[PDB]
Amino acid sequence: AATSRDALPNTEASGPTHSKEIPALTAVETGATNPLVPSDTVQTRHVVQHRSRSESSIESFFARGACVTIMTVDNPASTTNKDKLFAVWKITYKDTVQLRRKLEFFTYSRFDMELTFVVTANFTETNNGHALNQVYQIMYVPPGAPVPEKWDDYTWQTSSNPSIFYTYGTAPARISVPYVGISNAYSHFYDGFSKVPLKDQSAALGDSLYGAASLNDFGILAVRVVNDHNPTKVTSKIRVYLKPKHIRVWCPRPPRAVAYYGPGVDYKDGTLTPLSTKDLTTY
Amino acid sequence: AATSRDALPNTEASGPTHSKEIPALTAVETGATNPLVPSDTVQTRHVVQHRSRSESSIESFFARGACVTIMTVDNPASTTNKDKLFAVWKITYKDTVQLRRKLEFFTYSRFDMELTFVVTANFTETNNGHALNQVYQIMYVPPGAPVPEKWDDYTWQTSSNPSIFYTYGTAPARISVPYVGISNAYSHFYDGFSKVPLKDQSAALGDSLYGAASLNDFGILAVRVVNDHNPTKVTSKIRVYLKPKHIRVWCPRPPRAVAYYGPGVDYKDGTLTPLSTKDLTTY
Amino acid sequence: QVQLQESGGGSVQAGGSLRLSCAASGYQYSLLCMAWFRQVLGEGREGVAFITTYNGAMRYADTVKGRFTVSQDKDKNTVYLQMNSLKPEDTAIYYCAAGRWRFGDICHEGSGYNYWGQGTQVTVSSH
Amino acid sequence: GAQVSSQKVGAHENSNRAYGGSTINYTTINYYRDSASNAASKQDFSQDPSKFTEPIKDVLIKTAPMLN
Amino acid sequence: GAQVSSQKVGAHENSNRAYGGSTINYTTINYYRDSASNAASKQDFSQDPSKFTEPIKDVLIKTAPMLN
Amino acid sequence: ACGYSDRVLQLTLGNSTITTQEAANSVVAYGRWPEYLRDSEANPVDQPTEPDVAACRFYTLDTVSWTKESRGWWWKLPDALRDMGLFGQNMYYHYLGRSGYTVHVQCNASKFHQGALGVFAVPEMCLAGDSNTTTMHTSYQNANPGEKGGTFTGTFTPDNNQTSPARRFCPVDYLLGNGTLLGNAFVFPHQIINLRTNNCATLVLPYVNSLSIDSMVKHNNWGIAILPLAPLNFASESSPEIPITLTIAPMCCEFNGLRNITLPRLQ
Amino acid sequence: ACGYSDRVLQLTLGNSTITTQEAANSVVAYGRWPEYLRDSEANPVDQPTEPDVAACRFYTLDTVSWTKESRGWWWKLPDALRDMGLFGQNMYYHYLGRSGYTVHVQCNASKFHQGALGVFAVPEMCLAGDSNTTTMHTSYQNANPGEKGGTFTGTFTPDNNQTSPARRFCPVDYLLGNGTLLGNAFVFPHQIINLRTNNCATLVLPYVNSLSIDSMVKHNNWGIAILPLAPLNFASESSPEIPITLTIAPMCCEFNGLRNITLPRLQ
Ligand SMILES: CCCCCCCCCCCCCCCC(=O)O
Ligand SMILES: CCCCCCCCCCCCCCCC(=O)O
Repeated sequence: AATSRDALPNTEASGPTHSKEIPALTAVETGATNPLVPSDTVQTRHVVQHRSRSESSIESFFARGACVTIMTVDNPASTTNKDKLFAVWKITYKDTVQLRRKLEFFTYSRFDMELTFVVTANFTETNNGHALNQVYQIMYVPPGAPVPEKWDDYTWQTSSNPSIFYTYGTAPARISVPYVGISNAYSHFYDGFSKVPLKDQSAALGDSLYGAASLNDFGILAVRVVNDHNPTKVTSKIRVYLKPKHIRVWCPRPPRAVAYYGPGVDYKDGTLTPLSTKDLTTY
Repeated sequence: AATSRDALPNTEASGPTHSKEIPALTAVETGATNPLVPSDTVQTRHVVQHRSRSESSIESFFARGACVTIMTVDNPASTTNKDKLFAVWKITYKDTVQLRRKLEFFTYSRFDMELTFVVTANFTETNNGHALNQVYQIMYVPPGAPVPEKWDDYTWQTSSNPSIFYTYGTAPARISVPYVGISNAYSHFYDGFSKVPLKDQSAALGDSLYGAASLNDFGILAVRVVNDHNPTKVTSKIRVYLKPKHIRVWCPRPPRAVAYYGPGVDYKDGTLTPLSTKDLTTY
Repeated sequence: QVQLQESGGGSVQAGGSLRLSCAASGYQYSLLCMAWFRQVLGEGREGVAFITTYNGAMRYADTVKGRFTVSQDKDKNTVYLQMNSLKPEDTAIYYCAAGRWRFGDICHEGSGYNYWGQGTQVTVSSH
Repeated sequence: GAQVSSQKVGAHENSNRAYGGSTINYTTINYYRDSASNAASKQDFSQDPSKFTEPIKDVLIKTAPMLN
Repeated sequence: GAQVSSQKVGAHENSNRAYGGSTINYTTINYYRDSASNAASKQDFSQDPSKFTEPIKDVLIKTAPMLN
Repeated sequence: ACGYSDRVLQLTLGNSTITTQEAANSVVAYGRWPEYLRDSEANPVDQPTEPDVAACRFYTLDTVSWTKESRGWWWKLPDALRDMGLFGQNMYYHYLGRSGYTVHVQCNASKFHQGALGVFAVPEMCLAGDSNTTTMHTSYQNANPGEKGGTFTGTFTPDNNQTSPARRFCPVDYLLGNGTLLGNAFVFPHQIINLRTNNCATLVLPYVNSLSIDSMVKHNNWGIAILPLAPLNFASESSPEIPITLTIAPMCCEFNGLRNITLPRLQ
Repeated sequence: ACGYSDRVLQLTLGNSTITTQEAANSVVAYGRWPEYLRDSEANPVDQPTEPDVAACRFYTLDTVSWTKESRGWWWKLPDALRDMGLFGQNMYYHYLGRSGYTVHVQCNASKFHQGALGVFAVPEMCLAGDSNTTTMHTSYQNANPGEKGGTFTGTFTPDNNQTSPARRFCPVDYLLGNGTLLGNAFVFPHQIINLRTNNCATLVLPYVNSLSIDSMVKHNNWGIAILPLAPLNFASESSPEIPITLTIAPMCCEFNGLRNITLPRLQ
């Protein structure tokens, strides 16, 4: 019943005291955070409190969309020796700091995601050459489907790959994806290995990567410029915004204190120093 | 009950008089504005009045949006020695006359603001070079977040900075922001200092700026051109329109009579002359 | 990052008067706390005078105070340092640092200064 | 969950079995969750300037001598 | 099949025969078939930090000595 | 009335019983007492084995030595208890297996010693590596130290043999080993053994994972890390030392899918 | 039930709170808890100022050093608390002023120290002089030592400078300073801090005087004297020393007749 938008408990008036009750004392040893209120130690007047936690509820903490990647595509001239670059990005929040740290506060979570795609383009060669408005395709290849090979092979016939066709110069594109985990919650951390090295086998085939699980494998996104070759080369970038919605979490962990290094929890040398200098005696 | 759209009091018919009642006389000394009506001094006929104050109610007085700033951004070529200029404007109405004077009529106010962004662009070099439709980002860095450093650093990953992505050539952008004061009303004027100079301390650390308070600090706006470097330089300007809504005010002050000089109430020499010449005997 | 384009030294003799100009490149507005310094040849790298961008208030070093005056070009983002009465000991590599600010707190030495200037040296020749 | 209110009619067309006469109403529906987002109703109240004009402790009776 | 709920009002205009007073409501209508597509209601519940703060088996009574 | 102390506790599971006189009460992690897999959240279809008493009993891991140079110690579950009688056995003979735990970290000094040990129960305790060139490379053997456990260290030392890398962990203490500030560690269920007050710690952890039941040999659920909050000093003694012993205990454990015995290359 | 000890007490007035674990309970002098001036016994006619919290808060006087040569210490009220924030201020800005007091004399050793301190609260504690030639001659400055207080002595030493006499007190300890046998002192509200049992003393004194309200600057109501009943010995240590600290607190204090500020020649 107590919703997020409820007023915090009104602080009671309390006067002088000389009793055997000891509020003030604890023994953090138990592990219990001593639960005192202002009125417990000092004298308080009555106060009708109006502040509510409404803007810090799990929902609101993740309520902002966030950049997750920068995918590069381009459409060079047909005369060019280099091949028309189509980008393929594996879907993982771990590619950028920002969302990851916000997600790390929790061991597990269930969240239906909403993706937004802002696509910006530009010329490269200093030619007063033109280019007609381009049309992009963002194809979601789920784990195991054939990943595109050429900017123009069959794979793009999207028989079943849910795709999006975005014309440039229009409002950014957006799609909703429900919770797609193979579990009951997405694992932000996986302690263990996929393969158990067996006693009657080669170490090679018995070896995997620590903290690498399928739990967080979700296929790739394929992006290409649909318009064919154009005399004047035009590169473009596709920024992907992810905003977790209908979110819920489990088990708090301490926030990441030193610069992240790679997909694991691992850290690099030099970066292991977070706090600064300050004196024990200077306020 | 008396709403803004109510008819003003109908003026009554009143005839000749020869009494001990003295309407006409007062003594402004009391401080009370003598409250007479037309019928008090001169004879009046009956008049059914239709005019209503409906268009001068506090709400209506501020009901027009107003320019507050002109933010400059640009996207120069990658070959250029000068760095891609991204603008950062501190949010304060005080940057332009117009809205400030309208706001000064009141000592305090509470108003949920609505911002609109008109973005216009143009070329600079006289090259028949082109430019693809640009996409702008307007990121609201609230007090204390890391202010953008390069047009392309992490800071823009907007993990939590509420942002807006505006494509050029579309209807101006608009966002609503509720009352965000740290108080119970925004202070258009703050008499006093943030720091009290202490007797056992250095004047330096004891010194602040008169009339400078946190009450009116609200973070900055960061604007950048999302599209990467383009062979032909294109500058653009972002005008920000603020329209106070759901407004209420407190305590009337006299309107600003001499040209404003800086963020304070202060004035410069030469400008201290508002009224013109006119003769005491000439109508 | 803020850039502090400084200008422009020289070794004129005693009692002299030169000046240093330093730009905001940069976004001079409410942030930067444009300060002056001079590295006393390896001794040596003191803070001269420092101005507040927002208001234009100056403070000086007990050494320079009076002779040296800090000037401000608000609109064209430049902060000057009228280096007056240049005496032989006014020989040191000059600096221009600029930090951020406290909304209302005056720009002092104990406060700034995040960014660094070029370090254009002004020397005062001797007799 | 609409907000059907009335509009104070100014220039009246030559109609009344639609426009003109039969009190003209307008419908509004708030589209967002935050109060901060609604459009100002403009259906505001008014008060008496007495808190400014007659700030005198002892109620002023206009007819009588103001200083008694 | 709408969803008419209420909005917690912050800054109150000078109105109440429309805005301000009479509890402001908003209407929502889900447009798609998949739950995954609806906009977050934000009308979430809260709990007591006890599952974290007071994880002690034998209920803690603040007034008394914590180790008895 | 009958002087029941929150210091005198008695834990009993299966054929073992651990009493204690200087306890700091006990913590039931997250406020959920362990329990058998429900039918609402059941998953695998075959009948589940419920070893009960044959598994629900206090096993004692090998004791460690607490000195001034002790930086910390760490143990994974069910890992550590992989050689513990039947629970050790039932662990290898199944694909799936969920289990709770009751960790009773004992360690006593005397009114003349001082210091503080924080027993933390980190869910999904992923530890960091030793090489600064290769991420998440740590080998299985190193990752699962068993009943002996591994230890925290005062400084990060990079693994420089790229010919034959050590592929082990190198957890730095103040960073709770996984690049986070220790001072915050207090968010996971825990208790502090402060020599002046108590001589044991008691955390009861209910199975916590992303699945209903999972592979034991593969994925470690819990992580018990013990770090010295306050260093150990005694008398005017230069070399004081008191031992710390962990006695863990599986609870409400159940396994599914009997097969042939798994023999993991532990070395 | 919930182990409430008559050793664990918590005093709270205004913005301060003094807890304690080794208390010997508390004494409410004469059995009257302090209270505001009643209308039956009211006297001065103007409205009384009731500073409350701005005054009803524990102030801590300066700490003393307890050794073998310590003969005793003494403090007057409201005197001592004449520099204590608002209560200090409200004291000078009035002609009249009644106030209660809660004296919490703290002082702890360790199970290895021994000795006994008797905290006495003598109403109207007139102390004796130093000259054997001139009676009741002691000067105001000497009479009101403030927050530092004065001390008892092992032997009476006459003031022999009759040219410029010291005009101070010379209170002899066994005579409770005012020519009476210490062993009887136990008649005034008091508590004994016996190092083996407790580490604090708590006396609550209700305003006691001949009038309903009186001048503070002039007439001292109470008198806190602390003498070592049993001398201080430690270990096999020749120079043991433990500090004693008095934290007094005005209660239900009220003042009448505001005027201009009184500046007493304190030196
Ligand atoms: C066409 C685009 C469709 C996008 C679908 C994206 C695939 C699902 C990605 C889910 C990301 C969830 C991150 C949590 C992973 C974890 O920590 O276990
Ligand atoms: C992304 C843009 C969000 C805009 C949010 C702007 C920050 C709030 C600005 C409030 C301006 C109120 C002016 C009154 C200040 C005063 O006089 O005290």
